[PDB]
Amino acid sequence: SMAAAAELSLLEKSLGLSKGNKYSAQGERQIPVLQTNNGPSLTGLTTIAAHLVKQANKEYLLGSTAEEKAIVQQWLEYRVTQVDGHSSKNDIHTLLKDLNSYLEDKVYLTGYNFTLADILLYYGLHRFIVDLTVQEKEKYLNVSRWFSHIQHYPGIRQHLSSVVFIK
Amino acid sequence: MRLFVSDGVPGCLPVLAAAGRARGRAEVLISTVGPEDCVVPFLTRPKVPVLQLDSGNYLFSTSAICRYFFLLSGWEQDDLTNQWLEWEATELQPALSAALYYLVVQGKKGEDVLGSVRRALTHIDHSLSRQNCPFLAGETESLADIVLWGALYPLLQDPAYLPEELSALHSWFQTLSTQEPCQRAAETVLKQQGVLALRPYLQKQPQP
Repeated sequence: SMAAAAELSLLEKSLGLSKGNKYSAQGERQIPVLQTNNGPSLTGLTTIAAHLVKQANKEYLLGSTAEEKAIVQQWLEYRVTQVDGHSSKNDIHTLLKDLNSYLEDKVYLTGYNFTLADILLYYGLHRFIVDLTVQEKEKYLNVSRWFSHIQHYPGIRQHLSSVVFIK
Repeated sequence: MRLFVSDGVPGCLPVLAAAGRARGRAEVLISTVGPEDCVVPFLTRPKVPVLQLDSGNYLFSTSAICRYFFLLSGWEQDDLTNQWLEWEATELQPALSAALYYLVVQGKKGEDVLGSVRRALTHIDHSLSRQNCPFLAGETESLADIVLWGALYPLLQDPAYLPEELSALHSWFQTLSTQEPCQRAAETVLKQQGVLALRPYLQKQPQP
């Protein structure tokens, strides 16, 4: 996995937050911790990510209805339990197959609206997608379409390598 | 909308306890299913519980389902709740999974079970007694409480597995277990058989 500190730095810049925070790391898993000015400390990649989205006055990225909010959090949890964990380690391809089926009829993870879930899933999948062969990217047609769209979404990709897809 | 559950699957515990928050905004149809029925079209392996929404979307994450029921009740998302739920999924769950496996599958007892979750239980106790309040983020039971209770209940229902030094954890747990929607869910999911109902599910799971 991308180090949490680096991913939060990416997210800050993609959100347009001019002042980068300094994060500490807690426990053996190096879980990120944010100390807040005139607020409590926050622990956890997705927990801090949602807080940053709010700091950027972009709360719409967390979803705009009860359903969309739940779906966003489902995919954030998916990122930190399946993509970052053993599920990806042991069988990246069943994960890609399911994600490919899921994205068959959707532009973004929730549907028609871009959310924090697309950002974090893009950052989390990036190490796997860069390693896919040309044939693998043709097989996972929907993941490739979605990934290609996010990697070109204004301000998201930053320093990360572009992946080549066929249109 | 339709909630799919299966006998003795521990994830069904928090979602059933939360399902009442849906009372005003929607009817939740409950469908008791088999533990290897694949209800989600885009998922290869079967997963339960699952919520099939009126929109045709699927929630397959137990915490996301509970979050949805609370949101329907008018609950608002807060950072502390997110923190608890992220910790539950990434830190508590693997520890509980090892413990319940040791307890139910291998017949281990005492510290051979507890050792796996001691750090996580201590964390909850410490947070409950740092703040002066009886609930995790709130002044009344809310989403984090239901989620953590639902995960913990299958182990902590046996008071041998709640360390006496962790008194703050102790009260909170009893307080929640003595709430009607929790009792009912506990009864629905565990069929009043302690942890015995859990064995078929826990045996399909990987050893540590």
